[PDB]
Amino acid sequence: RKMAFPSGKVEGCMVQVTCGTTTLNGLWLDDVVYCPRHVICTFEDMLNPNYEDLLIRKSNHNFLVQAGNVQLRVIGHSMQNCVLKLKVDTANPKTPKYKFVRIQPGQTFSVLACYNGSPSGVYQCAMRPNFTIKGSFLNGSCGSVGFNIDYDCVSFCYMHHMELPTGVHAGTDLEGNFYGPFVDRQTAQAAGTDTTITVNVLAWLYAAVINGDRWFLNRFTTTLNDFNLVAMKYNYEPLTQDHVDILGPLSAQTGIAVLDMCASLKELLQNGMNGRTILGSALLEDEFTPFDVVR
Amino acid sequence: FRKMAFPSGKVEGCMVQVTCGTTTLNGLWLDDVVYCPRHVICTFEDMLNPNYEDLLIRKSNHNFLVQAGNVQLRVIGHSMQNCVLKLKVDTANPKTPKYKFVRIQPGQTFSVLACYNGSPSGVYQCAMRPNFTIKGSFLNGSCGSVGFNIDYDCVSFCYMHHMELPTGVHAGTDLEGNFYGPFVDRQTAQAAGTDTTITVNVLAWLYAAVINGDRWFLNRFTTTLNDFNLVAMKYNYEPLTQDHVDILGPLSAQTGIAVLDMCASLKELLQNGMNGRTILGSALLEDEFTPFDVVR
Ligand SMILES: CC(C)(C)[C@H](NC(=O)C(F)(F)F)C(=O)N1C[C@H]2[C@@H]([C@H]1C(=O)N[C@H](C=N)C[C@@H]1CCNC1=O)C2(C)C
Ligand SMILES: CC(C)(C)[C@H](NC(=O)C(F)(F)F)C(=O)N1C[C@H]2[C@@H]([C@H]1C(=O)N[C@H](C=N)C[C@@H]1CCNC1=O)C2(C)C
Repeated sequence: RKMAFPSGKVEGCMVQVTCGTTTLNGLWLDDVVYCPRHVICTFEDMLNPNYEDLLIRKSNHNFLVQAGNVQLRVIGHSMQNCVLKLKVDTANPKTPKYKFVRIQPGQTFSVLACYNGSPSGVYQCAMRPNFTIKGSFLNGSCGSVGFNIDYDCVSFCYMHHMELPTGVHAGTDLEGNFYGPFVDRQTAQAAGTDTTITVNVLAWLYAAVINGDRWFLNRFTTTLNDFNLVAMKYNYEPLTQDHVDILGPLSAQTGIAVLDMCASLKELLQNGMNGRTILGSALLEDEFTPFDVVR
Repeated sequence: FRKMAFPSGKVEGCMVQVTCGTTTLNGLWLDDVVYCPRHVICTFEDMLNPNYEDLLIRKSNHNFLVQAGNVQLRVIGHSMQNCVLKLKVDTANPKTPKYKFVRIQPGQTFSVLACYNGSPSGVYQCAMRPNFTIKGSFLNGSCGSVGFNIDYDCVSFCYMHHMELPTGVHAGTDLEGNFYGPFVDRQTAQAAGTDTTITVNVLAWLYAAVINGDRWFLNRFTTTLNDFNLVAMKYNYEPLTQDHVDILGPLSAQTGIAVLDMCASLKELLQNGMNGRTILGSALLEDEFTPFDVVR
């Protein structure tokens, strides 16, 4: 199963931020609430917001921050890229051990979808090669965050800002820098063409070998370049030498050389599954990383 | 449309580690009682044919080591209720949520908090299969992991994990120790029955596809409960009941597609196949969303 991380450590950080008539979620860590800067927009500002002008007109008391039933007093504010940082007078007693990290396409994380500062659901995600997320976000979901948890340390990697016309989602890291070529502005924007994460499919095939299945193996091999020439005809990401190195330990563990597994994937794309499933799917799954597979 | 689990925090604060001799698993700590599978009192030899009454009479409180993180909880009483062991402990859990023990029906969904060594590892959303198994991911030491639903404030515990069947699917009990399915907590040959697809859930997920963008599968045709159920029997789909039709009413009202109309869509989807056409994204027809789930 594609598992999300247990969400408790993040649930204790979610709050509600309202400015004017706009309400969204904030992330309360220590004495700072992080939230998307378009909370300071009215709907007449969405098309062409001048955020520096909108923000200089705000005072601390314009920001209503609510953690459950308690209002938090905002005592300062600043803007870092596309996020607003609200200094509050109380440090969150539920702040976990945490860091901010920027992820790269192909990497996975869990999303805690929230509305009105209250958590609604959690699911596991991958950042697509085109820097979008295939999320489940509705109105009021901004400021929901993505995260990993390693040894009780929560690494925040994503904050939600918008939905693109194909139904996919775009946001920032926790320093307010967008993933991909998007802007927090309601103007015509489109996700680039989305490709399958090849190194993740290969890792997952290795996962199936470690488990019971071998039905999809074959006796062929391939050069790296012949693999890429074929796979790109199926909208698969090109496989780099870094990707090959990364699979090395799984190759070691199964005794199947990386380019032999590449030959298997080539044949799977050519043939489909013929009514079979790998692990539990009838799809070539690309939201498990090689790092995930060892764990 | 993602298959989302409930936020797990209220449950994470209840997970403890329970060790009896050389056997270690997970326990659920609520107020001053720890609940866990009774086979924790078994050696990896008792498991073959245990007499649980006998093994429990031979146990004392000092046979049970319970650990909530860094803290050892002192067991001051033990009893058994069906297939679960109840260890009364020194201390009430200060993190006990509002909670209820409930028994669910095949086809209903819940979230699982997978745990190892009393420590939560991950969370995911499940359905109780018609053959009463769970298609989970559970490894050695996962026993005592629980499944749950949350309504507002209240945690409804519905599943406790006990075993893995040879198909790689899973079987457990409700919180009162009653098994789901024709299984026993004994290491002997048992097998999952022939499974089926949860028809009312597929229909719900098609309504979600309509609510969302996808409408290609819609057609002018309709069917009967009787005609559909013989299509169902042929394809290992759970038979569709008049109660299923009724609870799909909200979605039939919301989208304008009557259930026997959507059944014609489902019937044709199960014969044309899907024509390399995708629905939400799935190649197959998803049956792990309830009508309730889709409404929410
Ligand atoms: C989809 C919409 C056409 C409305 C617009 N999209 C584009 O402008 C784009 F196409 F360019 F991306 C859009 O998302 N926004 C408009 C406006 C913000 C944002 C927004 O409303 N954010 C949400 C947070 N509570 C969550 C969204 C709502 C629906 N589902 C989500 O995830 C800003 C980009 C400042
Ligand atoms: C799979 C195994 C052959 C070991 C056996 N299965 C069957 O005996 C059956 F086929 F009959 F079901 C089985 O599960 N057990 C043997 C024995 C308990 C149990 C058990 O070890 N439970 C684990 C709890 N930590 C979780 C399991 C472990 C691996 N993955 C899981 O989920 C009892 C039924 C008393």
